[PDB]
Amino acid sequence: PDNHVYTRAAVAADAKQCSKIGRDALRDGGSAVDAAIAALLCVGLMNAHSMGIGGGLFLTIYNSTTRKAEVINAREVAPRLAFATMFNSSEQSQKGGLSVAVPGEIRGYELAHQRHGRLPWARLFQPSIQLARQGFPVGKGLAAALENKRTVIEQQPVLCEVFCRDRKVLREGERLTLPQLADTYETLAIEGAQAFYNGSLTAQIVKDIQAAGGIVTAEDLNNYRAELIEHPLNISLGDAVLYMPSAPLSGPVLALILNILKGYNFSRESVESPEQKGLTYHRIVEAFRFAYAKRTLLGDPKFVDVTEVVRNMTSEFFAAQLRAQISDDTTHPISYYKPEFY
Amino acid sequence: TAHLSVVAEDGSAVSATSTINLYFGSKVRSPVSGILFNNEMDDFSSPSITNEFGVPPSPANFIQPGKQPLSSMCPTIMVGQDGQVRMVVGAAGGTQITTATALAIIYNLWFGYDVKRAVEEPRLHNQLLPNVTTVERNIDQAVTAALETRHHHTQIASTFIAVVQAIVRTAGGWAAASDSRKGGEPAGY
Ligand SMILES: *[C@@H]1O[C@H](CO)[C@@H](O)[C@H](O)[C@H]1NC(C)=O
Ligand SMILES: *[C@@H]1O[C@H](CO)[C@@H](O)[C@H](O)[C@H]1NC(C)=O
Ligand SMILES: *[C@@H]1O[C@H](CO)[C@@H](O)[C@H](O)[C@H]1NC(C)=O
Ligand SMILES: *[C@@H]1O[C@H](CO)[C@@H](O)[C@H](O)[C@H]1NC(C)=O
Ligand SMILES: *[C@@H]1O[C@H](CO)[C@@H](O)[C@H](O)[C@H]1NC(C)=O
Ligand SMILES: *[C@@H]1O[C@H](CO)[C@@H](O)[C@H](O)[C@H]1NC(C)=O
Ligand SMILES: [Cl-]
Ligand SMILES: [Cl-]
Ligand code: NA
Repeated sequence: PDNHVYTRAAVAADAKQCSKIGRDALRDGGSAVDAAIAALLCVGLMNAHSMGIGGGLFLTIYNSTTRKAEVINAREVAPRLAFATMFNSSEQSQKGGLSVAVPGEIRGYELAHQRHGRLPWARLFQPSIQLARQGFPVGKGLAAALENKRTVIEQQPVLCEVFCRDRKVLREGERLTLPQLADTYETLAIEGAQAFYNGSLTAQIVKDIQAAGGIVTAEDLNNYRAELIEHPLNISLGDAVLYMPSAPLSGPVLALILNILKGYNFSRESVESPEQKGLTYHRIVEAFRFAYAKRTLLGDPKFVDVTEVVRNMTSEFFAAQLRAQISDDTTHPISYYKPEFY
Repeated sequence: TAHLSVVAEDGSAVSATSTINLYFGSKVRSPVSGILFNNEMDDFSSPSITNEFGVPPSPANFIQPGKQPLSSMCPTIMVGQDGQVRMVVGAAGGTQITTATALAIIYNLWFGYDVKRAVEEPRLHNQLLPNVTTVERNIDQAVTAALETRHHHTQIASTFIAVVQAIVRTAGGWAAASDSRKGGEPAGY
C-alpha cells in the first residue's frame, strides 16, 4: 500500500521532485495553474523524453468560485509550409526536423498564467533552473526510455552530450544535468514567453529545426497562438459532470466509452466473482472496440467538420444503441463495429 | 506524453497533459538552447504511410498547414453536483491513454477502488485495430480466461500499459496517486 492523503491541497506529477515543486508553489500562495506550470517545467527536465518546452499541451482547468471549467489548447500545429503528402514513410514523419510541429508549450503556460496566475512568472521557473543546474538522479521512467532508445541516443552526439556518461546512456540513479536548458529557462523567466516566439530564442529555434531538415520558420513561431475553449466537452455521469477536451484530443472517445458502460450500472459487485468480473471486463473491451471504430472520423475541428460525429460520440442514446450490440458471450470481427473513415 | 493533476486549497483544479510525442520526440536537440523538439507531425495520418496491416489512412487527420494532429490525450476533471471537484485524472502512453483514463475512472467511481489502487490496478487495452487485447502482466488471470473463452485474442504487454496520475476527493481531504510504472509520487499539504 502506498496512499497519500492531504487535508488542504495536492499535486500528482510523475516525479516526486516535480510534485514537490508544484506543492511549494501552492503553499507560497500560487493558484492551481501556477502549481501546474511550475511542476510541468520540472517534468520537462526529469522526464525529458516525455514532454517539455519543445512540445505542446492541453490544460483542463476548473474554477471552484465560478464553478466553470475551461480548456486551454496549446497543442503544436503543422508549419505553414507543411502539406498532406510531405512524408512517404513513418521514419520520415518521426525523426529529424521535418517531423517537428510548431511548439505550443510556452504560449500555453503564458495564456494559462495570464488568466489564472497569482505568483510571478519567473517564480514558476526558479526551482527548475536550479534543478537543471544541480542535476538529479535519473528516475525509473527516464532510465527505461534511455535504454529503449539507447542506439539512437548513443549515435547522436548532441543527445549523448547530456543523456550519456562515457558514451553510453545514463542509468537509473546516475546524475543528469541540463545546463543549456537551465539557461533557456532563465531567459524565459526574465524575458517572458515572447522570447520563444518572437524574441531572443526564436532565430536559434528556427536554425536548429531547419538544420535538421525541417521547415518551421520564424513566421510560424510569431503566429502561434494558444486557444481558450470556454465550453469544453462534457458528459453527465450520475450526479457528476466530466469535463474533457474535444477533438483534436480524445475526449469524444472517452465520453463514448463511459456512456456505453454506464448503462451496465457497474458497482463493486461487478468484480466480486470470476464470473461477474469476466463479463465486466469483456464489456469494457467491447466498449473500447466500439469507441475506436468511431475515432477514425475525428480531426482538428477547425479543418474538418466533426460536429455531428462528436454529437453522436457524446450522446447517451447513441451509446445505448452500441451497448445493445455488445454480446455477452462473444467478441466480433472488425466490421461488426462499423469503423468509418468518411 | 506526461500527465499531472493539481487541486488547490480553494478547490480549483488543473488536469494537464503535455507531450513531445514519441520518446525524445524528433531526436533533434538544440546544442545551444538545449530544447528537445517534438515529433508531433507523426500523429497525422498520411496517404503514403501504412502503420498497421490492412488499416487505411484517415483523411480527417491528414496534414494541412496550421492544422493540429489528432491526439490520444484526455486530461479530465470530474465535478460533483455541489460544485466540488471529485476527480482529476489523465494519462500518458500513446494510444492507451484514453483507455487507461477510462479504466482509472471505472475503477474508482464504479468498482470502489481507492485512488492508489485505481492507478496501480492492472490495465488492458483494445483499439479495434490491431485485433488484439493487450493485458498487463499481473492482471487477474480469470479475466484473461473470460476474454479468451469469448474469442478475444489476448497478449501480455512486454512492459506496461500507460501511466496515470490522479487526485480524488475523500472525507479525509484530497487523496493523490502517481503511477509506479513511471516512478512518480505526489505531494501536498
Ligand atoms: C514524398 O513524396 C512526395 C511526392 O513526390 C514529395 O513531395 C515529398 O517531398 C516526399 N517526402 C520526402 C520526405 O521525401
Ligand atoms: C476564479 O473566478 C473568480 C471569480 O470570477 C476570479 O475572481 C478568480 O480570479 C478566478 N481564479 C483564478 C485562479 O483564475
Ligand atoms: C517579431 O515579430 C515581428 C512581427 O510580429 C517581426 O517583424 C520580427 O521579425 C519578429 N522577431 C523575431 C525575433 O522573431
Ligand atoms: C455540458 O454540455 C454542453 C457543453 O457545451 C453544455 O450545453 C452544458 O452546459 C454542459 N454542462 C456543464 C455542467 O458544463
Ligand atoms: C449519429 O448516430 C445516428 C444513429 O443514432 C446515425 O444515424 C447518424 O448517421 C450518426 N451521425 C453521423 C455523422 O455518423
Ligand atoms: C478479429 O478477432 C475476432 C475475434 O476472434 C475474429 O472473429 C475476427 O475474425 C478477427 N479478424 C478480423 C479481421 O476481425
Ligand atoms: Cl541541456
Ligand atoms: Cl506521466
Ligand atoms: Na499514493
